[PDB]
Amino acid sequence: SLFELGKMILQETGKNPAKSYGAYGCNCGVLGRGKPKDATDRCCYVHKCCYKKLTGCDQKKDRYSYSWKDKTIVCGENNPCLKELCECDKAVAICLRENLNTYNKKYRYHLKPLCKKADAC
Amino acid sequence: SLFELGKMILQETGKNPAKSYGAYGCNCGVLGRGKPKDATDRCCYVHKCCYKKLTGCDQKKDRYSYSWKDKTIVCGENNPCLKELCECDKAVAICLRENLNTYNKKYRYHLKPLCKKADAC
Repeated sequence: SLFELGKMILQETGKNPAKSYGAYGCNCGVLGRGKPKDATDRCCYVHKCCYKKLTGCDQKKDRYSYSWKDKTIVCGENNPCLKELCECDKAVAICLRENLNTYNKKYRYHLKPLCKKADAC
Repeated sequence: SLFELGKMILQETGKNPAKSYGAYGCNCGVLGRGKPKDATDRCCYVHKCCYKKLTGCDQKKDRYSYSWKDKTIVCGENNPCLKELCECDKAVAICLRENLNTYNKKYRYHLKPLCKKADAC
């Protein structure tokens, strides 16, 4: 669910997930996909594409189990879709952290930014 | 859409919508419904529940007509869903203004992972 995702993002990046990634570039947020503005943006693109391959489970609503032992995300989840969902979320949280150095506040928005096309996941 | 909603919030509350309500508490902004921290947060909770009843229109992208007449939001749209969407937005805007007195800037960018689970709508 969104709870696990946001928590993962916070754990990996240390940043407020809503503030930094709720509306950033063409892909980080709740407005679908677009041509990535930067590395951070690309993480969210891949993440949304990761969500599409999911079969059955609700990425937004369905909770899953994961461990943060030794400050590492471990999806211990028992369900194929939920295990896959967890790995999607872990991947983006990791990717966002890895690309903190090129994170640019300029790509934050209040309303839909001018985005070129995203290709088919 | 977010444009009309933001304009309504600005008109009712007189506060910059994104800054004041783009990530307030557990319910205002991107992250889905969590247990409301206060009255303001509760408006957003009700708002998100209001959105869930919408049939065939997208609350994020879909434009709609409304007027501001004698400092009153008046929804216009002939389309039933867009009208209903407009009423959701009007209601939260009014609700937010009504609870300005207990607005908490400490919630303005609340860490949503700190939020408790929300009741079903």
